[PDB]
Amino acid sequence: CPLMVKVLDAVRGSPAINVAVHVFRKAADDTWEPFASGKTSESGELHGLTTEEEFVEGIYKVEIDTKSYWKALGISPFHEHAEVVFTANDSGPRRYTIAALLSPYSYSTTAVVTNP
Amino acid sequence: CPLMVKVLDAVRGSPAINVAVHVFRKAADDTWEPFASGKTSESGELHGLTTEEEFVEGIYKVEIDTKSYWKALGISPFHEHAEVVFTANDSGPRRYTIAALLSPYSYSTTAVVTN
Amino acid sequence: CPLMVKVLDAVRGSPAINVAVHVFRKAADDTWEPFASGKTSESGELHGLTTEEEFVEGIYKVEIDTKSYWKALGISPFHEHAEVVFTANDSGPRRYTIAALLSPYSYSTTAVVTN
Amino acid sequence: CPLMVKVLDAVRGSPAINVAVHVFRKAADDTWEPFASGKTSESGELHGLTTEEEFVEGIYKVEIDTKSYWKALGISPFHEHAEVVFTANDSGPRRYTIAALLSPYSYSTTAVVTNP
Ligand code: NA
Ligand code: NA
Ligand code: NA
Ligand code: NA
Repeated sequence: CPLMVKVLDAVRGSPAINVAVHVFRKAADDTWEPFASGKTSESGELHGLTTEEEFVEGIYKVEIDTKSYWKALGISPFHEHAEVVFTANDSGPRRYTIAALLSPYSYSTTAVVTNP
Repeated sequence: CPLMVKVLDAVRGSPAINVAVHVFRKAADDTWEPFASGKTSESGELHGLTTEEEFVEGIYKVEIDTKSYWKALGISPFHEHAEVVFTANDSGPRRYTIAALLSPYSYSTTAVVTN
Repeated sequence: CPLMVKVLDAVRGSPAINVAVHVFRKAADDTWEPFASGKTSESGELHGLTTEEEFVEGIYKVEIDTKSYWKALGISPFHEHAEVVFTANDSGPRRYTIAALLSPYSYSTTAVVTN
Repeated sequence: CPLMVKVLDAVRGSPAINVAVHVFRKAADDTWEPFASGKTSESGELHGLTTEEEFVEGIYKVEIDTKSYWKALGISPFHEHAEVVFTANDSGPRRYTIAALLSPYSYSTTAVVTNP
């Protein structure tokens, strides 16, 4: 699988478990088409979103449902979600890890891109 | 003005100058309606986007044009833009600063909400 | 003043107020000599630590007492303190802002160096 | 091994390879005693620093040699090193991952602490 998402909780010093993630791909008409979705495991990782065949060139949006995460923990956070928007596979297939580090009023996101 | 945006460059250790910033408000039909826009100053700041009267409760999106920033510096970046989506909440008097710290393959964003 | 320190709280979305900050300068024998100190203001800022005359080239350490900050808020943190170690370099006129963004198990620090 | 260090490069979107790391432990006389050292692999990870037996309670400092990393890449960075200082194992043995995300003028560090 060429797309993985990893989420950490900066309050607890732990993986962020059970975080919902929705991936979209920009369609020819400029709308965001649902592409794939899942939730993070006990390790804070989400594997198996897509395949080499399916993950073609395009502009992708990874929406990490941070508010739903903090609210399921009984906490009122600032952001609705974290949105990570990027062009993928434009120089041929790559493997993408999208990492996010969450706090109630702040987040960071990093991409690790490797060539198989 | 209840909304300020501040952008920093983690590669050069500087304000991120002349970055385009677009603010949108979510409409009743779930589309994003243009609300305010500008370019960051020499201090990396964008002041004067809105007023207390106009900045009512609702869901807002701040889009920071990071890709153009990096390309103007001759650097290849990962993201198309950085997006910050939040609800404005009246809960007594409030000022919102949306801060962003930019690297080519990473960004951080923080909200500083004060009275 | 060529050195300012700014501290933000990522849990509350606020300046980090009343945080103790200690600055040290590396001596010829490789020990850390006290240089300047203070507590962050209501804006999370600490101004007036030094002067252009005193802030000569050399290696400096800024220690931010994060542990006491979190404990005063009734929160259990990971780090003893946050440490920022850098060389001051004359290279024309320079102002250094050391910014820190605090969470219980994580922190970020950035240097904004301007003329 | 109960102590692991992971380093990413935010400029390249890659693991930070060949980063030197020195760990110290505060001694009874309040000095920093050398405890362990190593360098990050091709994955950006440093394994095998210590053992359960050796990694007793204490105050530890993990020094990540960021300037040496950026200078080996021909880049002039701001910081000398990143220093991560923490009390370990005070409620019994834990596993610690110290992560760092590097840019020339900025870094972040996060701890992930798990109970085996
Ligand atoms: Na192409
Ligand atoms: Na632009
Ligand atoms: Na204190
Ligand atoms: Na104990």
